[PDB]
Amino acid sequence: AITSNEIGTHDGYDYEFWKDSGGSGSMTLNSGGTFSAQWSNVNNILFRKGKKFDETQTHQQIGNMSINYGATYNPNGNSYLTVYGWTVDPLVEFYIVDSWGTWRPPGGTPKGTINVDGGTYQIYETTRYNQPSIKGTATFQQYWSVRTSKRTSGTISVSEHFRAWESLGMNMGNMYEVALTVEGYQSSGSANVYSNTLTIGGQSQATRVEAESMTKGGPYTSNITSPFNGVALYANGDNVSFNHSFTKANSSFSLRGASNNSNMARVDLRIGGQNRGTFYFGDQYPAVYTINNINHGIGNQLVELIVTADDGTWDAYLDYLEIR
Amino acid sequence: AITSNEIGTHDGYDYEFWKDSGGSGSMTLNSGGTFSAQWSNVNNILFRKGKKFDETQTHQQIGNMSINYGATYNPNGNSYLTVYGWTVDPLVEFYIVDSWGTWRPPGGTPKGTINVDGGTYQIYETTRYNQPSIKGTATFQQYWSVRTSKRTSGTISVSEHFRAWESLGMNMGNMYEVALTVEGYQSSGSANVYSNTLTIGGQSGGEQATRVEAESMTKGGPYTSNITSPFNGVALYANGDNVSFNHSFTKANSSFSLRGASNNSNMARVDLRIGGQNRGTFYFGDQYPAVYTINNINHGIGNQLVELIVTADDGTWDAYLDYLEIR
Ligand SMILES: [Ca+2]
Ligand SMILES: [Ca+2]
Ligand SMILES: [Ca+2]
Ligand SMILES: [Ca+2]
Repeated sequence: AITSNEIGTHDGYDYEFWKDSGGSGSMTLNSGGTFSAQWSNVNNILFRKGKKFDETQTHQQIGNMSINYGATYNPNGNSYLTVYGWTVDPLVEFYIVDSWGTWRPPGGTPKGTINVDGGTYQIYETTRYNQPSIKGTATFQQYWSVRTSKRTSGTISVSEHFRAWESLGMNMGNMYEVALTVEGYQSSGSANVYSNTLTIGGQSQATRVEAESMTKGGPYTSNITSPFNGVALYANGDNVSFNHSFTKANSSFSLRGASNNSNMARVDLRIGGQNRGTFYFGDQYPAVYTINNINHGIGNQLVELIVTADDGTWDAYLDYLEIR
Repeated sequence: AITSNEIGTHDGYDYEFWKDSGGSGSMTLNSGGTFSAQWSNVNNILFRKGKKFDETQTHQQIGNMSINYGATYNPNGNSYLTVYGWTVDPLVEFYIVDSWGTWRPPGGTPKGTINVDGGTYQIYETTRYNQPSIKGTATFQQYWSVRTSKRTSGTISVSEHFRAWESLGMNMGNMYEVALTVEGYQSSGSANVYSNTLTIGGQSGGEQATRVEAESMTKGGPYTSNITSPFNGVALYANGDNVSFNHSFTKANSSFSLRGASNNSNMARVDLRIGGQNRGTFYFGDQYPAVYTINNINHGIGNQLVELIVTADDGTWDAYLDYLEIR
């Protein structure tokens, strides 16, 4: 078990144990986003699993965020069960609190409400003066959404809170972290986060682009009508390409194609000149090969479908490419 | 559900659905390494969640590998519940089979055995001729460990199988993939992989923590100096103040546990550098000795410069360092 301040990556999730002096804590990391925690007589303790970012992109540039979770939550004293994180430039510590122990945070006057995820959240902005932060001892704003009533499972549509805060004038910087978190303050407690799944890029409109409508390049690329209307790529350098306006940062690419024969045909996906994966057509029979989870960023960028491993034993036939 | 060939990364795990023509299949991706799968009347189908690699490193270079899993496994015909993957240069498709449907793979004559994970496995080397691979239609070797009887949960110490294979002259190339897999052949079936955790860099055979005292390190910058309170160690006072030492990394991944403190109630930050690159920041929130750990740092095997350096000083705190421990 973890009993001192630590950061790392555990089954794909960025985890952190943080406390100040006084009392004790214990964190056990389990699979996926899951973990349990226990604390006594602390000053301040945070246990969390989520994702850290490199401080270079807004939540809009990263994509949609949503957390689905469930927890057994047994605080004895002041405590939060919350999504938590930070932004920089400006430096902001933020919370989407679904449950709490003896006190409902954060005090003061609400700036707004949001009804989302079957619940209602009051929205607040506070100030922390000379307190611990990712940038050392500092003075920074806190942004909050706090459920009107307690729950300990469900889905938190993080990006919706973020938009609500920004629409009330609570400006967000480049992202540093989002994570499901158990906080304790001058308390004791235990929690078992038995479910916690953070999804980036989830659905908030497919585009289909016929191969024959794209630009041809290389020595032989040519149109075909069998086994479908499309194009054939016969030799290394044969490719079809088009510019596309990516309005979100992540996509799946689904290419309908086939080999001309029983040998396996390979077609590389390039975005802005960079190899992002290979589509495999094992057969002469039209099939839809999907390369999912490509993080390419928002922008107008060149999509290429290109053959590079031809040796004269197969050709690739392409019907269409769909981007979702 | 996925019902056509697809590759992706789902909840941290590299997943793949692959089938050739005929019949049908369906895969549902759940959290962590988990997934369920169904198939009917296929020729060949594979469902898997694991890790893909960039083909530049051997399993030694990547680290120890181990998978903990459990599955509900209801094949109807030929089928494997197995660890699966590939190397390149040479091209090798490999399997560590724990259960199967009507036929226990892979035929032929064992080259050896290995007792591990409470089980016994026979080891085999076969050849596939003009078959589908990660490099197109090709001819290549397959390496196998096959359990002498069926099991659908537990731990598979992948790296021990790999060493067993190599000790028998079955040489492995750079890694492309390791993954828990459900394969069907000329069959139907279903399976629910309700647990599947792939661990890279876990402990293998009483490897020891190394502790290096800050005061024995090489000092750099304008003021670095030794201290005896609140412990024996060094103080770093201004930007560029650092302590450094070559360390001989014999595996590719480490945790770094620095025992330190601020001189006061302000937060002290000390940057970790390995081989001239920034690998993280240790935080000491107050004046009391604490152990801050940065875990899961992949530096690669080799003799590399470790530096502990102050870069964010503004005259409001100093960093006190007792020792650094690498594990
Ligand atoms: Ca060709
Ligand atoms: Ca077409
Ligand atoms: Ca200083
Ligand atoms: Ca010391």
